[PDB]
Amino acid sequence: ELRDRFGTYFDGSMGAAALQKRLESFDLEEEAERLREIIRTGKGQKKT
DNA sequence: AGGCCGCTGCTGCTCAAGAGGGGTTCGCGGGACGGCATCGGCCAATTGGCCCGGTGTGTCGCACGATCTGG
Repeated sequence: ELRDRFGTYFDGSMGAAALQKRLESFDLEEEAERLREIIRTGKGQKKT
C-alpha cells in the first residue's frame, strides 16, 4: 500500500541485498565520532 | 506517564509410467592402401694359418770326467 501510494522518495529491499546496499553507503567515520562523543559525555549502560 | 537505573530470570556457547522423435557415440567389420620385413646369392676383404729360409741364444737329452760325501 505505502509503495503504491508514495513509491518515490525512498527505496526498500529484502534479504542480503538490502544489507549489501546499506554496507556500501555507510559512513564509518561519522558513526565512530558519534560513538566517541557519547562515550565522553554519556554514562550508564549506554556507555558500555 | 515516559525515561531511566538497576535487579532478576532466561537463554546460549564452550571444556570435558509409458511412448515418440533426433543427434551422437562407438563398435563391429571391412577392406584398401602403403609400407617394411624376410630369403637365394657372393666375392675378395681385415685378422689368423701355415709354412721356406737363414743363423743365433738358450733349454733339454744325454756322453766323458773331477770332487766329495757317505757306505
